[PDB]
Amino acid sequence: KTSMLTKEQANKRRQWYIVDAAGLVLGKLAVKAADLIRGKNKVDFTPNQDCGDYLIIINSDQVVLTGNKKENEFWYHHSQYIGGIKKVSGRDMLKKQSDKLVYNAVKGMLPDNRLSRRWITKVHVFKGDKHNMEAQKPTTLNWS
Amino acid sequence: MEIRGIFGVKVGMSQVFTTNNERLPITVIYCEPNQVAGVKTEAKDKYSATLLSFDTVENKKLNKPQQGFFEKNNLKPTKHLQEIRNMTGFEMGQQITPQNLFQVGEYVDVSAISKGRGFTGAIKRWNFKIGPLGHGAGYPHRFQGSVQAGRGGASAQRVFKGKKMSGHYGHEKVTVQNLRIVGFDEANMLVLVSGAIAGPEGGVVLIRTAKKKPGVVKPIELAVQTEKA
Repeated sequence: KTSMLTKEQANKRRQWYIVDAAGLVLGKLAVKAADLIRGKNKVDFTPNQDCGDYLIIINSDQVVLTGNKKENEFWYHHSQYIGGIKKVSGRDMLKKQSDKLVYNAVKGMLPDNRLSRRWITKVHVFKGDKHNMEAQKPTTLNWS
Repeated sequence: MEIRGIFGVKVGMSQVFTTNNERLPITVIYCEPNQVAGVKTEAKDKYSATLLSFDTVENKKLNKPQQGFFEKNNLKPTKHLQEIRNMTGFEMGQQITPQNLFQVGEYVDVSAISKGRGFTGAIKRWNFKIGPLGHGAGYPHRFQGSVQAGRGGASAQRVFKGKKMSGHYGHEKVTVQNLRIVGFDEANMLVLVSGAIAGPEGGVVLIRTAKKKPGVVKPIELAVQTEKA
C-alpha cells in the first residue's frame, strides 16, 4: 500500500525574520507572508504539529497602497451593538495605526483552524523599527 | 488641557445664601492637602500623569509593601493612591494648597462613587413608564412589558448585548461637571460645592478641573445675614 507517510515528532525549529514594508503592495506580499508563516513554503510541511515560522514587520507605515482603493476600498468592523459598524478607508488607516490592517489582511486568508490562532500569534506587525525583538539574532531575510 | 484635581471626604449636605438672595445647596467636603506619590512625565513615561497619595495613616496601620515603599521614598503612609491623567505642571513630593488651583467662581467636575442601590429594577435604573392599572392589568405592577427582540428566523431571534435592563445601580464611580464652586475654608482646607453631588458623607471624592470650562471663572460672593445688631 504505502511507505507509511511520515511527519515530524514535534521537532519544530522556528527562526526570526526582519522585513521592512516600504514599496511592496498589500495583497501580493501578504499572500507570501501567510505562506511563510503557515509553513506553506516548507518542503516537509507537517500540519499535525506545525511547520511555520515567526514574523516581525518593521515600519509598516511606509507600506505602499495601489490605485484608487486607498480612498475607495473601505473596511467594516462591527461591535455587537446597534450602529457598531465602523467603516474606514485604506487612507484612513494610513492616518491611523495601519499595521493592524495588514494583520487582518493576512488573517483573512488564514484557514479556519485551531492552529491558525497560534500561526497568527507569531506575527508582530510594528509601525516602528526599534523593539526588544532585535536582540534575539533573527535569521535576516525579507522580500518574500 | 492639563487636569488639576484634589481629593477629599464628604461630611454632610447643607445650604448657604449666596449674594442677591439665592439659596444654594451645599455639599461639604473636607479636602485633604495631598502629597503626590509620583509624576509620570510626557517624555520619560511618554504620557503626562501624576499619582497622588491621600488619606494618610500610620506605618504600622498600613500594609507592609506600600508602607515600606513610602518610607523608602521618604513619603507618608496613606490609605489610598490614585493617578490623575494629564498633570505634570507640578513637582514630586509637595504639600499643595488647592486654593491656588481653583478659584471662587471656577467651574469644576467631581468624580465620586454614588450611593449603592445594588441590584435594582430597570423601572428606576432605566426609568421605564407604566400606564393604567385598572380594568385588569395582569400580575406585575412594576414591569417593562415587551422585550420583543426577534421571533422566527426572519428578524433577530436573539437578545441584544449591551441592553438596558435591571442590575447593578449605584456603588459606581461617576463624574458630574460644570458645577459652581461656592465656599473655601483655608483654616481646615474644606470646600462647599453647589448643587447635588454623589458620594456618601465619609467616602472619598475627587474634585478636578472641568475640561468643558477650564478657565471660566465667575464673580461669587456670600450673602452674610443682614440682621446684625
